[PDB]
Amino acid sequence: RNLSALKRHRQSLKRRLRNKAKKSAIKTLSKKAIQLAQEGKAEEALKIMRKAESLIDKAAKGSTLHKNAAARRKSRLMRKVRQLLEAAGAPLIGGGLSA
Amino acid sequence: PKKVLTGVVVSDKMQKTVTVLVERQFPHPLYGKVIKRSKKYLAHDPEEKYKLGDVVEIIESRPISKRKRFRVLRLVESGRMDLVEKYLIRRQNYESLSK
Amino acid sequence: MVKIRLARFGSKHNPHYRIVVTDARRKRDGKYIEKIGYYDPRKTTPDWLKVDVERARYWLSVGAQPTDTARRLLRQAGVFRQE
Amino acid sequence: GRYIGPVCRLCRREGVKLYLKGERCYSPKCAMERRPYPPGQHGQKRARRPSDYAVRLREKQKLRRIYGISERQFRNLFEEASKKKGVTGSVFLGLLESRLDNVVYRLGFAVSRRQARQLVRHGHITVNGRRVDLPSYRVRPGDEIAVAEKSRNLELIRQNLEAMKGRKVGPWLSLDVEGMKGKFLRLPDREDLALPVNEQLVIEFYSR
RNA sequence: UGGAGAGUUUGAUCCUGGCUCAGGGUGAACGCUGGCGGCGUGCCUAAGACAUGCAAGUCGUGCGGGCCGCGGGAUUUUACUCCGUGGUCAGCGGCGGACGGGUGAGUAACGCGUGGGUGACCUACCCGGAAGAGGGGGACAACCCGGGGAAACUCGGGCUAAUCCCCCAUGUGGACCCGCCCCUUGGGGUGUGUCCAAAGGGCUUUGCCCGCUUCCGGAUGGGCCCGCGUCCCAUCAGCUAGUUGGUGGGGUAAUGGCCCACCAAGGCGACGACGGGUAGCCGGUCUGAGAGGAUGGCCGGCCACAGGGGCACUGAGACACGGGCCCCACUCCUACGGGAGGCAGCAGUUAGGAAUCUUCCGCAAUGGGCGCAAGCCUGACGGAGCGACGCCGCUUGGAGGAAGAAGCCCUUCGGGGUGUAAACUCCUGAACCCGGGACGAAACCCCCGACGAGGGGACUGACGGUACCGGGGUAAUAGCGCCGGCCAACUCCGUGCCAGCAGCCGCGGUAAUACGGAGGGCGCGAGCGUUACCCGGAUUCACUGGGCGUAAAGGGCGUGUAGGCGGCCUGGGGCGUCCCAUGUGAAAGA
Repeated sequence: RNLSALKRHRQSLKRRLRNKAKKSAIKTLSKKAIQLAQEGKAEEALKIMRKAESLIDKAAKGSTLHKNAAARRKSRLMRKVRQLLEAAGAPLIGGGLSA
Repeated sequence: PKKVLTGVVVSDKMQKTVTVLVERQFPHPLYGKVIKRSKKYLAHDPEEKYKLGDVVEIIESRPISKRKRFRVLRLVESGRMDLVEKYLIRRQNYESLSK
Repeated sequence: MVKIRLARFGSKHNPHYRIVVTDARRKRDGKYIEKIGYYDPRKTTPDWLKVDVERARYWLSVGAQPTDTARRLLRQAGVFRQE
Repeated sequence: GRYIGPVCRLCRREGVKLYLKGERCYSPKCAMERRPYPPGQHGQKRARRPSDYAVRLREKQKLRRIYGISERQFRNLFEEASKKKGVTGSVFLGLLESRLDNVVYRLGFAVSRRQARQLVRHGHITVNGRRVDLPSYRVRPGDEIAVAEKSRNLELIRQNLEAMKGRKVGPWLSLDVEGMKGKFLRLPDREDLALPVNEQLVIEFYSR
């Protein structure tokens, strides 16, 4: 009356934590980024978006946010950043965006 | 092949959408007589380009809505607000049909 | 992972196998992708083994590990014999 | 199984001489020589106009009771016929004739089908050398129906071959008498048999 | 290659018409009876409750330890310590626990079936190709030390390894924004910008093996969408607020009111919406000449469920039967604070029931998981057990044997029957005894070769001392239904509208072929009957194939809504219709 592979459960809890973690940081950065754009910032706006981008792709490496679920959030970020930026002036810093 | 059907537009009182009436006919499975039968389809019209009475081709498509599953291919002939008239009559027939 | 393997037909004490390709997760005598031969372990007919050996080579070519005993038989009809 | 019990009693009842004892149901009493009427108290009483049913029934009972066979078994063969290519009526007779337990009889190794059966059940007989013990074994053309060289010396086998020493046999059966073996040339044709039975009625009994 | 009809309304007839019977079938059960074997098959009811045992693991060739051992080292002093090796125990880490197995509760629906879509997608392991793996850092169990609880378990502190986690690097390549090109729904290509890799382990250690990373493809498996088809009641006629559409977001692998904010006012219905009842669907099965009806057990495919209801986490895959969380009902533990559990896996128990099996053997085979391998796991499976539950084969003898024993049954008193039946003579020899004795099993593995091809060798059988072969050998089981007509088979007693029979028509009131019995006979035979249910006959829902003056059946009559139906000639279109080719129609079944 004890399936020693109830450690399967134990592990799920660790991974749960790791995932939730990486993700929760992706979010906080993405929001922090589009906020700077919506405030019409140039450097730091992209600089954080670039950080976020990284963290997404990095998370994609494993089981957290795998695939192209990754790609989505990337697509939505650059889309949302650039547009928000062009709703005001100065598009500066090479950053993550194409020329 | 995406099934391509052709019917009559019997409503454009929706945004970017037309109700199309496709009629079909066949040898009755048991009794032989060729019976007619018909089905309205909600068809996708991005340019509100079609109106009441146009006879339109209609194509099996990527889902747009719960129940929008077809886009309007080409237009076959304008006019034909007789067919429209016949649908409208059958409808208010049902009015004088309750208790 | 798809497998060349044996499915069991015949009756009780009357084994008769069917050399089949199939996804590994399917039942033994479940649905299969293709029959590519048969085999009578009791050799009661003068023809108790047969293999479409072109097809055998196809399924290998697209990657399909044979059961260890299903490959034994494929060998017998020279699926792997070259030159 | 089979039938069990009084045989040259149905010799009677059917009203036609049945050979079911072989040697005696053949020689100044199959009782058809003495009392050729049906058995029991009401035997030699006035018949009544028999029914279109009664008629088809007895004819079947006639045909079957000849070959000594189970109704269940009989009827399988019949249906097994019909759907098979060609004239049902004959073919049935053919298949009945192709039963070992009867070929053995037809081929002289025994005097009755009943006794012929027992020889099969006790492995005294072979088909193409291999010993066969099924009275139902369907003999096809070319088969050789041997006596068990092991059983050759029985008083019954000897005596019952010495009778067919001169005797002629079936236009579809060969017979080497001394090496105690015979052949199944071909299925007989309705006319090959003088069966005291109308097969068309037997078809009808199984139609209603 | 295929079609049978009969009884019964009348004093008699023709017709209408119902009822009824002859046939086939079943996961059956019940009665009397019951010898052998083979292959099938066996909770249809309470998706009620479940004792006990087994049913999912595995890898030391990813890593560090605890406990029990053995051996060898540093010292010539044996306390302390380095190395090697064997058990064993969990832990970390990986792959598998989403397969296999069970059940039909729910579901009238894209659930299924069938044909298509995906420019709207995913796929671990397997195959093929291209290119890689350079540095550094970190933690948590185990172990050790505490504390709380009766228990289940739990909180804290400290040490540590890795194929565990992270950072930097290289970017074959890929992701994302933008621009352009092809192509046309989000498909392929290219250019600046950004962003993203990796793990090591084993040796027959410099050359291989098992792995790792990124990418394109292949194979397999899936998600989603659409056309058609899919039971009963209209004594259910009107339904609808995420409702129908839009714009923008969220979410997913991906489309989508799937979800949210906001705008529009839609969407569905007699071609039957909404509502109620019932039900898993199919391949197919039974029946029918056929069309059709009925059905979906066993086997195969799909689906749905895992005490009842929600829910999410892990992960290639689940919203997971033997994983997790909460509510409910229930059962046990309880120091009353709190805990544990979930056979619709295999067996078995109990309850309901007219009724449904062994708490069996084996992993030998096939198949699945993990493993380089040896192997370990597998109530999938392969087998044996029980039950005439079904199908098939076989047995209870064979040949002789009286003008015919006895007994019993009739009898017109001579006779007739059971009956070649027995007794009795010969012959074979199911059972049973002894002897021998399988196929199912040659692979993985080792050696040779090159871990390839090819060649060589070794191990292994549950069933089982069964099948089958050879020798010996005993005359060795028969029942059940029926006999008025339909329908095959008749006499005598008993009984007197009694007792009783009866599928329908009808039998019994002192001569009953109909009741009960005996003799006899008919029909089947290890079965025969019975009851229930399905098709048939029933052209008795009639499409094939019916009808309405009086038999049941013309609306009390009109007007005309939708709907059905449409004169003669010509031309266009080719939707119905027809023809050719082609794809599909899995397997099993027939």
